[PDB]
Amino acid sequence: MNIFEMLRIDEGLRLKIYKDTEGYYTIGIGHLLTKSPSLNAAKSELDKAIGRNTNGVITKDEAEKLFNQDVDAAVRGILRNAKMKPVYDSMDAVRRAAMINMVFQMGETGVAGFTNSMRMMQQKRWDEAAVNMAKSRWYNQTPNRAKRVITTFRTGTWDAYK
Ligand SMILES: [Cl-]
Ligand SMILES: [Cl-]
Repeated sequence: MNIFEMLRIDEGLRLKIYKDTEGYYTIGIGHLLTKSPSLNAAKSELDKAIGRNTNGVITKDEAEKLFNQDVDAAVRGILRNAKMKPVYDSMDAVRRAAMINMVFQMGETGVAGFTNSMRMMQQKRWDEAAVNMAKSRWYNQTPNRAKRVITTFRTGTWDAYK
């Protein structure tokens, strides 16, 4: 188990434009194309990303290429963030994967309202942070996923994924 398998379980794999759980256009392994209601807009973003006239459809290889880039950008976003970097550095590898999953799903922006949980996490108060994290829109909207991620932080093991 690793970050790639972990997120691939959480996001699934789709080769045609689809609406995520927030109603946004997405494709591949959770790659958000656009927050706009416009599908054409979404199709243009897709072509731009892939480098061709996709017609709203990509192959498995293109999906995987997007996913590599996105996981790479999530990490780097953490590291560049002044408030995140230190939490991230204080953690073991498993818990770091949990942090990358959340950044992947919600952006540096969404993860940033998790300040309190993060400070507990820094202090290694796992059970408490798990509880606080559950008090969120995030847990409310995608509970099964949220649960998997929270156990992961809580335990520091891959159990919720095995
Ligand atoms: Cl892109
Ligand atoms: Cl869910």
